[PDB]
Amino acid sequence: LNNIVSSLQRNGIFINSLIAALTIGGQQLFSSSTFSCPCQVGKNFYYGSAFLVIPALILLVAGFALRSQMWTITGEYCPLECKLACLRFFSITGRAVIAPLTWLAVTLLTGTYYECAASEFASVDHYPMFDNVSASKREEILAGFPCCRSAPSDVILVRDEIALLHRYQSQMLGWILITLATIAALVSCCVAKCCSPLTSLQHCYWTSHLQNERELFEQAAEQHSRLLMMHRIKKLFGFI
Amino acid sequence: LNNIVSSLQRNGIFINSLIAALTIGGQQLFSSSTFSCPCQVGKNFYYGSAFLVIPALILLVAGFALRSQMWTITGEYCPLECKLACLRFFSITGRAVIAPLTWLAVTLLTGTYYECAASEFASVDHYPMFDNVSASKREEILAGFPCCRSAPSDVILVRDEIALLHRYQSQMLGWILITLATIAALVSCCVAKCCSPLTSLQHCYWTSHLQNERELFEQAAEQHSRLLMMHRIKKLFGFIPGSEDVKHIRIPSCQDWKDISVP
Amino acid sequence: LNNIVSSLQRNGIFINSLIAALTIGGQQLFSSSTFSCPCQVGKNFYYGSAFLVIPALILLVAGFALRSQMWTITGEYCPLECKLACLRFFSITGRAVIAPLTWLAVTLLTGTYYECAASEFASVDHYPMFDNVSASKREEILAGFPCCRSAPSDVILVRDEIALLHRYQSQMLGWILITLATIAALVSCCVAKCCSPLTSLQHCYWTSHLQNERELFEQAAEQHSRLLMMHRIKKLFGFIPGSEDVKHIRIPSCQDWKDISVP
Amino acid sequence: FHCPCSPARNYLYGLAAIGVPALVLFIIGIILNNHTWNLVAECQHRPTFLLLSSILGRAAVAPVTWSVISLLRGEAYVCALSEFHATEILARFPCLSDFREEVSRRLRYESQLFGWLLIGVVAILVFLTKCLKHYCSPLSYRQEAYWAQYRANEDQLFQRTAEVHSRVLAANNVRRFFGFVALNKDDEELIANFPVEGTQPRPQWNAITGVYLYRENQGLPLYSRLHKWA
Amino acid sequence: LFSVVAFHCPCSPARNYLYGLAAIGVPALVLFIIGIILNNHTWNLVAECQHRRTKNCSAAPTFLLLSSILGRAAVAPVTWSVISLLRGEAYVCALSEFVDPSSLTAREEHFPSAHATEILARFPCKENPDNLSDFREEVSRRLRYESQLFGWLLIGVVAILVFLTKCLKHYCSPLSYRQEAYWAQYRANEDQLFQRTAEVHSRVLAANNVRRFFGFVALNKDDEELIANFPVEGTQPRPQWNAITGVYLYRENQGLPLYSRLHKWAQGLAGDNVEMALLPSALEVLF
Amino acid sequence: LFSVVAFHCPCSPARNYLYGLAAIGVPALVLFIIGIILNNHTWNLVAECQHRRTKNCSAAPTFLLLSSILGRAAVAPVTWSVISLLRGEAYVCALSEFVDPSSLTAREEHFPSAHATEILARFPCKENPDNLSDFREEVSRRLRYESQLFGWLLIGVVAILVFLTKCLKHYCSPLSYRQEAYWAQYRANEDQLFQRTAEVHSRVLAANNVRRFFGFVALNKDDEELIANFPVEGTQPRPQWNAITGVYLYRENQGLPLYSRLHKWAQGLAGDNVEMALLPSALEVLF
Ligand SMILES: CCCCCCCCCCCC(=O)OC[C@H](COP(=O)(O)OCC[N+](C)(C)C)OC(=O)CCCCCCCCCCC
Ligand SMILES: CCCCCCCCCCCC(=O)OC[C@H](COP(=O)(O)OCC[N+](C)(C)C)OC(=O)CCCCCCCCCCC
Repeated sequence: LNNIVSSLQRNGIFINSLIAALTIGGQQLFSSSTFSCPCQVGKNFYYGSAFLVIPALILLVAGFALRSQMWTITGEYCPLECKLACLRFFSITGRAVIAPLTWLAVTLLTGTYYECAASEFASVDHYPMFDNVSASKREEILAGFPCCRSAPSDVILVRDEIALLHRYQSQMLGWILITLATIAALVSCCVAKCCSPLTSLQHCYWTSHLQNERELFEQAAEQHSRLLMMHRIKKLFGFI
Repeated sequence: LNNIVSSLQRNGIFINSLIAALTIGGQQLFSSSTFSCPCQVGKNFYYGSAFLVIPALILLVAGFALRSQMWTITGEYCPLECKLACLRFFSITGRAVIAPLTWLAVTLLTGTYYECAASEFASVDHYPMFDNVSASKREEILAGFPCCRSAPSDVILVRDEIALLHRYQSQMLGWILITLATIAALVSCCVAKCCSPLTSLQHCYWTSHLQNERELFEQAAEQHSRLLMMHRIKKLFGFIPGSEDVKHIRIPSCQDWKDISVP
Repeated sequence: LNNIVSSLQRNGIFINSLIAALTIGGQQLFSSSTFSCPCQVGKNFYYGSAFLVIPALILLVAGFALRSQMWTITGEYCPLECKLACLRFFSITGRAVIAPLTWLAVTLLTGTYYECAASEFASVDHYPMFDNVSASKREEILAGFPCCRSAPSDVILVRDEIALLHRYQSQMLGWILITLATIAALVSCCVAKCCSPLTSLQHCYWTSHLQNERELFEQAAEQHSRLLMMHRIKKLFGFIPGSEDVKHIRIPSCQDWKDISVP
Repeated sequence: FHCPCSPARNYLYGLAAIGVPALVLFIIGIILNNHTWNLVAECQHRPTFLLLSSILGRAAVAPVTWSVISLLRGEAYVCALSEFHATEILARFPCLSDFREEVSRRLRYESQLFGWLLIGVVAILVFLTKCLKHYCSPLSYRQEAYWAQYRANEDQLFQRTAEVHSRVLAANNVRRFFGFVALNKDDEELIANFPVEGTQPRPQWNAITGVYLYRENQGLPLYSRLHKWA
Repeated sequence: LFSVVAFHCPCSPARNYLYGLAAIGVPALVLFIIGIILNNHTWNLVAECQHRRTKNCSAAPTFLLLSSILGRAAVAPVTWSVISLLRGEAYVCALSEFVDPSSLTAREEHFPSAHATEILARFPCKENPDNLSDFREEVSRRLRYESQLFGWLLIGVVAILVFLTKCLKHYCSPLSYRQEAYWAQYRANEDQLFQRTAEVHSRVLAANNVRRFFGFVALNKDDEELIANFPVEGTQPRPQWNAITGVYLYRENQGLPLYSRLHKWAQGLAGDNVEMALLPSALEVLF
Repeated sequence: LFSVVAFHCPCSPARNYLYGLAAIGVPALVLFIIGIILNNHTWNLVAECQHRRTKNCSAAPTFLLLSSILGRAAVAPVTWSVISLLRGEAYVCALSEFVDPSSLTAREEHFPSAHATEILARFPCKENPDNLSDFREEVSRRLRYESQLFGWLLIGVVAILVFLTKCLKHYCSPLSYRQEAYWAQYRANEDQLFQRTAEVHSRVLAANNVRRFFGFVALNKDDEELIANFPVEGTQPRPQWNAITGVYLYRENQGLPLYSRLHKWAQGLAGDNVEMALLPSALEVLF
């Protein structure tokens, strides 16, 4: 059973599936933990924009920092050798940016992040009640109602259609972004199957040699040091 | 018991059943969590149409792209060869499309997507109460009643009826789709039994040959790579990996490390 | 215990019973979940007719399709060989047709599908209350009462009677169907014991031989594929896969990868 | 937990509740390591900023997460801003419904606006700083991997080196007192296996202790001060 | 069991603070005493002044060791007084009578001036007026704030002190930390063998004395092995025992380090009048 | 059970403090007696005053040992009086009748002066009027304060005394602190082996008498090995036994330590009239 698990680990499909699941699980806890839809009249789009982009790009930095293949790529980059680096970057890229698109899709389909972000950008032209020629109270209440202000003043009809219009636009964006990401994954996958000098089977051989080459050298390097200490101790105190 | 499970996995039927069950569970979870059925007077058919069609397309693309056989066929494309490639691509087509079809059938059976999608296309000429000579309030009330606007003002009974009609219609659509799907499958198999150059025995032998050859090739490639590198490290550090090095130690210089940096 | 189970699976009776149980459970769940008995006055027979007939045909087509030997039989059809093919098709027919008849029998015995199907076809000449000289409201109320519109206005008794009548008729159909199928089954098996050239014991041995040669041929084809593939590796890389290849290393050139690209 | 809503004094409680426990945990980590004390040996005996920042960040992981988990609750920051005669009432919110709830929304907004700034700093620190140091260093990761494993394996052998040799010397001292040693069965062959000839003088111990940065000669790589000792 | 070892504030003026001192200070004090007794370094320090009786050692060698023992045994009082301050019951009980009603806020001044100390004293024991419940809650969260604020600072202070000595130890000590690790291994493991041989030597000595009494010794299965393997003849004199007792500070001879007094005595670098004799001089014995 | 030895306060005047003294002093008296009886270092002291019959030993050696007998004996009375005080039930019962009504507070002057002794004495048994409930709870916390304060103080004095005696015991001891550890290890090994051989020597001697009666002894597997391995010839004389029982204070011979009277006797440094003879002198037997 453990061997089966290791074989599944060898497959990146489970890694991506698990990463998406934890991001969704962490997101649902975090959205109800300290989000609160903050009610800033002045600059509330910053909070929504920060929560929409920053948590996603942070995991991008985490993905890049947690993989040592990029370290060898940048060292050599700072021909066939360059072309192989692009394929190595492409394979790492797919697992690198998978998490944020999951976070971006879940938040935006949730709707609460973008209602509390672009609320101040809503238009009141459709609504004859929100005339407010003074141009001061209109923006105050516009940033006021969606946060926690129910405001039972026969204006609640305004907030649902604003919420529903925001919710509908939010869904279309993610599904377009998901479709765009899928097409981008398809074409990049197509570029990697065309510009690569390796065949459909030779590329697997080359990757297999790479993964087998790191472990064999690393274990031999460990043996080489331990063996040298064993003589050093023999020359030090006289026992092995 | 594990061997029995693996044998069941070999058979496609259990795999398609599991995929269908997962799609059903996902549909129920998504419907329970995020539908909200908005009333958007202007754009509401598009909401339900997206929620009905787009997940089917994502399931189709995920199913087709996840199979490396389709990649190999496209790479070969990019006589007998054309026929075998077409048969190989068609072999996994059913498993590729079983998920979106299950999605669509479950959504049409539920009818809530059809209700929140086809409400604005209802007929009002039969109902004299829905005259609305202004030609404006009719569409807003038509789009707004299905969502949450009960408004028990001698109108609900009327709206109830329309809902029923759509529900009934929804069911029919789903049923029809399933029937057509089944027929298509049959005729597809007929093509698989008419355009196939292989006899009743050559198809299974060919598929087993492809699977076995890919497996043994990957295993032999891994073994050969490991063996080539044991030799490379034996040249490098003076001792064979996985062996005892009480005999000789190379003690390499600084210039040697760059030699193994070619790959 | 597993061997006993594998013995029982060889017996067709346990398999037919498992299939019948799964069909009964699925019918119960489907009726309890996604029926809802719509009250469409215009078209209410269509819903019941679909829910009663179409799933039977879907199960029937599935029972034929997922059996692999059907495609072989059709290919042979596409003397004694004809008798053998017909007898094999008859043998698979039992498992193909066990399920849809179970579905039809259970649905007819339950009666709800038939009650919600042929409600508008009832007769009102027995009851003077349903006069309706206008010839419009009668069909409205007739298609309305059975589903959910009790309307306790001293009409329910009549509705109740109608329901009972329909239920009774439904029950009869079910039993009749059962009876009919049974007789058919009998004579069908009788044909298999008269037209067939083989004896009673020769047929069982012949079927066992068919299953054994099919399984052994599939395993031998897979094993031959493995021997061929491994031969290709020992020719290319110079070593046997999965063996101690510390002897020699080929290190093939770039052109050698194209050599194994032919199949 | 305990949240003293007293005016003009909660800000002191807030700072002490997130700052003092964080630095104390930064302390326990840096006792636990032994690499920091290695630099103490070199500085007392006698281009060193690369190592000093490296060891500091190794034990700084756990004090940071406690600081981050402190702001996840968010109660520490809301008290300080609320405190800063109705000012006491603002401090007495956690312990005039509209005005009190008006500031409270700003408190949680301000509290959460600082928590991710730290996570950005850690994210920038773990990523940006790690590549620039490794890129500039001429030693490759394979050289670095052999370096870390050379030191890591040598202390484990040295402690095994010290333990067995010490038991040979100590048993000789005890035998000088009583005339025999109540050594166990495993310790029975210990004295016969390794008959010591002499002890190691102070300069021999002092020669091997200190920080070493690839002071290579004659082409043979040297990784630790013990390597150059031989 | 746990109910007996608990805090119970006596709500009384000029009486509640004494209980907080005794119920907290004494448990800290006894835990301090246990650590001092168990540590062996204090007895050889006592034995140092015991044998010399002349004050041969200067103040500097004693200055470090005297503080060394007290600090290492002070772990129990700090880990106890921290918990008491975290609870806050002792501090609120002790300082209840010292709370100034004027400084109380967040309420109209409903606190009577007749007996301010008496009313404030009874707050911890739930004997608080309902009209002053907020004042109770104000004082409850005021003194408990101070209890933890001193509590968190005290955890900080010990951590700073523990850093200061260990950091200053390596710089000031003449030996490297790796060699001291080897030396610390010697002392912590030589005493394991020395105590193990003492039990065997005593058991053989005891067996050699019981045999003289009865004529045979009833020894266990392991005990016959000890007699056969380690047969003893006599005992070690008192001065030989005095040469291995006391404090030792890395004395070196001819470049070869010595790690303990037993090692120093083993090399012979540590070693007429008759004292506490059983019987007088043999000249007097003849008479 | 605990209920048999449970504390039931007699809420009566001039009566409860008698019971509290008896319910606590007597269990402390018994645990003090048990400590004396089980300790061996008192019987050899009694044996010392028995055989000499002349008061040869001075008071100074006796005082240092009587402290050792009472020092170890007094642990149980102290740790029992500690828990009884920490419970507080005994003290509140005993001193309830001596509470000053004038010192009573936390309530208006509603305390009756008709029977001050009678009313106060019934406070522990909750038999208090509702008009006096705050007065009852005031005493219930005032007296419990003095109970626990004395409970921690008595721990404080005892913990200091244990530290004080051990510090002075090592300082005034002529021996080093490591030889006493060896001496303590020998005395434990001597007593463990001596009691072991005494059981075996008695069994072999008893088996020889039973053999003389029946002609054989029914011995199990282990008892068979004792007779073969450990044969006896006769009983040790009474003066030999009297030469190893008594008090011993580290006498030393020829610069070599002696650790017990058995060790001293085995060196030959311990050893006309007939006592408790079965039958008179052989000359008298003839007639
Ligand atoms: C129950 C364990 C829970 C875990 C938490 C505690 C960890 C214990 C182990 C590490 C600490 C340790 O032992 O510190 C050791 C040092 C001792 O230094 P020194 O006097 O020079 O002794 C020399 C070192 N020798 C003995 C190894 C040779 O302590 C100190 O400097 C002071 C003790 C800190 C608490 C008391 C502070 C002063 C009194 C109060 C002032 C307000
Ligand atoms: C349930 C466990 C709870 C923990 C507390 C008990 C710890 C037990 C171990 C230590 C005790 C011990 O062994 O004390 C030893 C010493 C005896 O000294 P010595 O006379 O010179 O004998 C020399 C030592 N010997 C016996 C090993 C040879 O005792 C004392 O001097 C005082 C004992 C404390 C109680 C009596 C104090 C005075 C009366 C009360 C005044 C108010």
